[PDB]
Amino acid sequence: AEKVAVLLGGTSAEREVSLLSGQAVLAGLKEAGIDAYGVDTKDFPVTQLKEQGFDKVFIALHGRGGEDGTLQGVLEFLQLPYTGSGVMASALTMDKLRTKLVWQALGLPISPYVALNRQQFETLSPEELVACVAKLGLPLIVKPSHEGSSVGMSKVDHASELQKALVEAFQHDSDVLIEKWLSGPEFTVAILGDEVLPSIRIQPPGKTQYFCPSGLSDESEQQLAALALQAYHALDCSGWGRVDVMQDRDGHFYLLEVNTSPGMTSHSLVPMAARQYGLSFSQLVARILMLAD
Amino acid sequence: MAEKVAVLLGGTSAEREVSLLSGQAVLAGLKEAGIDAYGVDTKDFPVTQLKEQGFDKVFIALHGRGGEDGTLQGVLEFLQLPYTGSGVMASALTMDKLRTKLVWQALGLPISPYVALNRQQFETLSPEELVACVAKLGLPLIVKPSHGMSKVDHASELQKALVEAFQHDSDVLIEKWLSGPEFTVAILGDEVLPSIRIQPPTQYFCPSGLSDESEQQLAALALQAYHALDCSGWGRVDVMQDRDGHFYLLEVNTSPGMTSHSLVPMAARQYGLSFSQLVARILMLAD
Repeated sequence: AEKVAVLLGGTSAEREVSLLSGQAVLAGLKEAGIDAYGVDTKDFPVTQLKEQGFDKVFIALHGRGGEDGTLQGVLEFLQLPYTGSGVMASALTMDKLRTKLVWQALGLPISPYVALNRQQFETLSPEELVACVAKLGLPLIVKPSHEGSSVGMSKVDHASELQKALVEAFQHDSDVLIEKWLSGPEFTVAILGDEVLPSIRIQPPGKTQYFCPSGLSDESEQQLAALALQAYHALDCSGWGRVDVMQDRDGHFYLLEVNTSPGMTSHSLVPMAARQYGLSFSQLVARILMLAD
Repeated sequence: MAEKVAVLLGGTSAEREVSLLSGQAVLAGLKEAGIDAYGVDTKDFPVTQLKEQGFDKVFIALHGRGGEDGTLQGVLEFLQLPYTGSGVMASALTMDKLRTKLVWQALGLPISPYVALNRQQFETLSPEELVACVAKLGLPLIVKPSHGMSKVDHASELQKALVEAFQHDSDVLIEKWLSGPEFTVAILGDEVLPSIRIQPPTQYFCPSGLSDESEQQLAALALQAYHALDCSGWGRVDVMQDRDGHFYLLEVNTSPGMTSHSLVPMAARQYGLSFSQLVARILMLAD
């Protein structure tokens, strides 16, 4: 039967979650009856998947080298069917700035923010950097533009803490965003093929608290689902994904980011939504593979 | 024994022939410049063995599918060979016309009016609804997939142009037909090169023969357009003009031709740089 590669681990900051993601995906597929093998891409070169007898690919990597389009470009070249979003969408989902620009042009909601690159940083004075963000109010969140990890993110409460916050950020990326702070809570929406799965609310503790159903009204889930699907189609995603949305103090949803190769432990957001939906892990996992483009 | 450089050329795309020419030119220009370069014809040599075969650096001189769309860039990133031109995102994004236009619109950049259609809209919206929501553009229209082009002259002709575009992509563009002339603008490192005027009866005037205020705007504009998409290394920006002298962005080519009669070499010469000096700058920018 079809020889399936589960790519796991890799070499990014999320190598550990990835090994776990992959071992799990592998179990699920087996249970579904699929003839799957796990490949640690820090030790086996993805280049050789073809050479090695694999017919299909299940991508379970995270961050640099798995959800950024480069692995995808490799696979398109070997002409191996694989799961998740293609080259353009993957790489796009990693560029938080370009993601906002596409969404804002479609009229989709995003929270106010300015963007700076390294060169304007080292050019503009502290004071001018402040004057430049004055209109976002305070507090702010400083996020480097490509990261997608947690590294580089500061909250900024007072305008004197801004320079420190930016220095910190730019040790990770040429681009950075200064975003207005929102109250939350946060909502995540798993998309599977073209089905939308029940939303999940997540929030700080009094570990991180997250729970399903979200508690949103039926009218609100429909609005949110709709928004999530526009957000995801706006980036040319497909296969499956997770759209993360931030709510504000007035109730309004803002878009955050689309994760195109989501965590898949059993602690993970996508499997939760999938359970609520009436899908076993194995079943969730098999469907993702059934969509391999 | 210095760096062993690969000029990737040929390939199997529609632009194979122009690519053989670009490669030959680049090769000779890098010989002139001292660089120890070799042609690799991607039709015959899998890109994945470039490192196995001992090259240290890559000059991408492929065109179209498999050269300017990101897939190749991802292969090179994984081999961690440095290479010329734009990275995975910019290469891919610039092949998507919709998404390119959208990024420019968010930024305030002028693009040609159009309306976009997605598979979802196409299934749920009735034939007359669809003509309703494009009326604003007038006739004739250009219908094309975001990534199967039809010129539409009539309202009833629209539906079949959609059936047709929707076989090739999930996003379809409908564009108002604009007058021209059109212009192209080479960017290298961060340097804008003279603009070239293009013009059908086909001719290439460089200087473009535009005033200085215009050329400054043009250049100011192309550079913004190019930075918007996270382009790097070098590239070309296309720009159409309307009846009254407005510019509207069209697209960016991330792997332009480098034959002897190609448009980059041409703006380069007017900028005062020989073909060989030119390929050398491109080479030394290889991230």
